[PDB]
Amino acid sequence: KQFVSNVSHELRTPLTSLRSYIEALSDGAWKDPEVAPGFLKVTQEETDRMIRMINELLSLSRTRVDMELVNINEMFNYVLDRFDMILKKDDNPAKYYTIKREFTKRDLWVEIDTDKFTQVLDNIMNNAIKYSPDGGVVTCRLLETHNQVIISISDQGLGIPRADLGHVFDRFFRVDKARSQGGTGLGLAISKEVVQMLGGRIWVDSVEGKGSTFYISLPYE
Amino acid sequence: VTEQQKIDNDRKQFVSNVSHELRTPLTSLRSYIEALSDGAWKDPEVAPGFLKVTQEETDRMIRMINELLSLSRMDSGTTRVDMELVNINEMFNYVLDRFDMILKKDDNPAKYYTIKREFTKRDLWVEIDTDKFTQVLDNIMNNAIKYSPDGGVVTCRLLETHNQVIISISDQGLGIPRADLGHVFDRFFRVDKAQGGTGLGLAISKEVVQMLGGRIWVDSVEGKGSTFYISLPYE
Ligand SMILES: Nc1ncnc2c1ncn2[C@@H]1O[C@H](COP(=O)(O)OP(=O)(O)CP(=O)(O)O)[C@@H](O)[C@H]1O
Ligand SMILES: Nc1ncnc2c1ncn2[C@@H]1O[C@H](COP(=O)(O)OP(=O)(O)CP(=O)(O)O)[C@@H](O)[C@H]1O
Repeated sequence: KQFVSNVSHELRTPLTSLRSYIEALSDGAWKDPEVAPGFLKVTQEETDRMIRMINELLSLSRTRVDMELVNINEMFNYVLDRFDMILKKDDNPAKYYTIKREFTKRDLWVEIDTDKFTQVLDNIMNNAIKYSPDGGVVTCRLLETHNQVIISISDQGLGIPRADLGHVFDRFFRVDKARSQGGTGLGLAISKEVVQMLGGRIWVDSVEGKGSTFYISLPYE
Repeated sequence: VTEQQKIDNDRKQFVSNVSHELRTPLTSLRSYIEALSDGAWKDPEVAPGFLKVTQEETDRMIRMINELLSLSRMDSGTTRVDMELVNINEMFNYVLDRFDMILKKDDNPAKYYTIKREFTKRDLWVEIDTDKFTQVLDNIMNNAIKYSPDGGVVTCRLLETHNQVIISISDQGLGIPRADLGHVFDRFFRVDKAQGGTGLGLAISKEVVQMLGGRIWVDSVEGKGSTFYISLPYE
């Protein structure tokens, strides 16, 4: 049943991603030859991914990671692409949310599990938007230093209490204050151990009035 | 130890069912997406039709995920319930008012239905969670409307006894087999239909009503109709 809670949570980003592209296609993009095949490709990939997700989360209930060498620039770019589409077909005024990308010009190659790591990126990107009720710009950086590849995601949202910067990675822990709104508290806990499974590190810095920055570090080579 | 056994076995089939039930819309989706990708997107007489179906399968899964989440919070005691003293007469009336309002707008209604109200005349004040309890009434009212003949009457009663507040909602449909009066509240139990409709509604409603300290059950005679009951402890 821990299966049920986890799969319910983790299916939310792909379903939202899937619906956004379907609505874009439905809104008229299906008539447009230079975008429709690309959009359809994303829906096909997200649908297949959700099926891969359902089966594996059920098997875990009975150290299963699929490591491949990946170009993080391209993947993170792909992940952000899905969120851009989400934001363009959302209920909010255009430019109410913005994803700013600041990637290094180098191509960074890292050993990760593509499906499991995507879940991590989805959770944090979801958080950055969801806890930015008054809108905001999300800043996503990608760089390598000291043999580590580092991803950072910054928001102009609500902050995180300094006392709770450690607790946000705990399972079912949610910040107990009021917003301008919250769910289970499973996102960052799940996200943390996937990063730890990949040999990485995750941490957060925040100012309670202006926003937060989450960090992921992965082994380079 | 058949106790812990039955607990562990109910859980295993539920989990299997959730795997199967989430897998099915996605597989349908995959087929439509491949048809579109294989070339149907270029075709104006099928592409819009296909896209709508994919949208519905997606929407249905979102309703499923949300319902699976309500059940998981309930299954863990994470659910936050707020018992407050409210006028049940007025609340039930508002629920019925909103359903009445829907039918009074002519989107060439699929099926015309009538709601007869038989409320007690004393005003009943009770501790409940209005938001969660309203959800239950909608679920039963939706069912009552969905499974009633064309021109049928839905009978909504509110009555009190020394120790119980009783709400009953009756439909004039084909009813429910005596063997399935308990089973209709089980998770994923739905009429044989092989889009929409999860079969989690009454399961959620049973656990919400039980959460509020109440009781829910159904009586039916095949061919004549069904009556659903909600009992809440009075004063
Ligand atoms: N950018 C941000 N700004 C402010 N608070 C944040 C934040 N990112 C996370 N948090 C807080 O830290 C906690 C992280 O827990 P987690 O994200 O697992 O809960 P959750 O899964 O219910 C969020 P969601 O419903 O969007 O998936 C949240 O309760 C949230 O309040
Ligand atoms: N008033 C009624 N009369 C006859 N059968 C009913 C009924 N209410 C429910 N049922 C049957 O019991 C099962 C459980 O109903 P429930 O309302 O939980 O399904 P659901 O969650 O998909 C909402 P809906 O069926 O209105 O879309 C359904 O499959 C339905 O066939």
